[PDB]
Amino acid sequence: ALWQFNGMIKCKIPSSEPLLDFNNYGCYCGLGGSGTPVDDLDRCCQTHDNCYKQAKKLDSCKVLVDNPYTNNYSYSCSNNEITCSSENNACEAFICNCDRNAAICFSKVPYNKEHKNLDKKNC
Amino acid sequence: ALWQFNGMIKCKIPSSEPLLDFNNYGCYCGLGGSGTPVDDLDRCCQTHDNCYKQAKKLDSCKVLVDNPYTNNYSYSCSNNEITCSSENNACEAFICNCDRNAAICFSKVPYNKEHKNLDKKNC
Ligand SMILES: [Ca+2]
Ligand SMILES: [Ca+2]
Repeated sequence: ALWQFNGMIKCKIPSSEPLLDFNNYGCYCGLGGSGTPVDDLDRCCQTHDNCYKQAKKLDSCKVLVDNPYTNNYSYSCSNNEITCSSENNACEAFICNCDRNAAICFSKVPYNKEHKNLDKKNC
Repeated sequence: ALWQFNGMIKCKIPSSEPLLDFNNYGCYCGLGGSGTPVDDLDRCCQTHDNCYKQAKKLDSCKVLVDNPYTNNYSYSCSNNEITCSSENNACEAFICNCDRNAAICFSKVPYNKEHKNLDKKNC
């Protein structure tokens, strides 16, 4: 779910509030996403969107009435490392992995303030 | 909470259902507990009971209306290792630690079937 992803990002980037800093950035970071990523952070978001689209195709994911942003899973942050738990059932484990890769992606690319609240007509 | 503790035990002892195997064992494993522990597993339970009693004394724990068995926290099981998450606020982190020490204790001591559903008059 959205609250775990928020925690995963804070695990890698302790100085940020992800829901404020990364929401509505470029063409992909945020609800939906279309067009060409405007930069590397936006591209992290695009990969994350694709990952969630893949999860939806899974037989296991389609058995639970739960949106990826509400489907809770278990993970831990220890010494700024993210660990998805083995207690996670197949769907939740796929989602946890998507979220983990994105948090790490986010922390490795440049943040361009010019792309915050990007005019969706650039997409 | 009780469901995380159940998962922590299964993390260290994958062959068991903790709620069935360890509930009502000796004088301490289970709701309450008095008397002298009948063995080492029962003593793990006693330490766990004391840990939960300590948690209750904490200023931070006393601010939340939540029983230790309902107060959810975050942890992960990876390659049979338990890791309490840094996302845990003070109370939850104390409780997570109590639970982790007990799961590990459980997995290191003998299990005596004679003490299952011990007649509470031995306590
Ligand atoms: Ca998106
Ligand atoms: Ca007890």
